[PDB]
Amino acid sequence: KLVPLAYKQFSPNVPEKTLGASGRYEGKIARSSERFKELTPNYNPDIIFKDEENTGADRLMTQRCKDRLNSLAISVMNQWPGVKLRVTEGWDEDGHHSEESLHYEGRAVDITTSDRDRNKYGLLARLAVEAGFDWVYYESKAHVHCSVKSE
Ligand SMILES: [Zn+2]
Repeated sequence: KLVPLAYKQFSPNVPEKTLGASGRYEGKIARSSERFKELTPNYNPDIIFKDEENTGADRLMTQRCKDRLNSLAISVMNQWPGVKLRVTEGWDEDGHHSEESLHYEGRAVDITTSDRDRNKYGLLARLAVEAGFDWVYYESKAHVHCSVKSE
């Protein structure tokens, strides 16, 4: 039933920031922006946040992103007992991506399984699609990129 995504594959099969997918970039959200109130914390106890920058900024995302992320968290545990959803990257303030990255406004996450078993990433990407993320992309061997439309 669930066919894993192939490496470098994305779904839907169109560029990310286009209509049928995640839609267009709506501008960066810096801490000091009024847009900041669009972000909302995700405190899901069953999602691992890498939190590499130590700020917990990884947890701040749109309500839409949060909701897709949470459901994925539940199907991940369903697909593999012992394994959870993991986020390596979410809201980015340091421009570590392209121009107009959805990461810049809390509409994108980079995910893995909690066990970091790259063997799982293809199937994970698929679950993310099932979870209703609006664009899912097996970006690299080490993580999967998921994004959503704006509200
Ligand atoms: Zn990403």
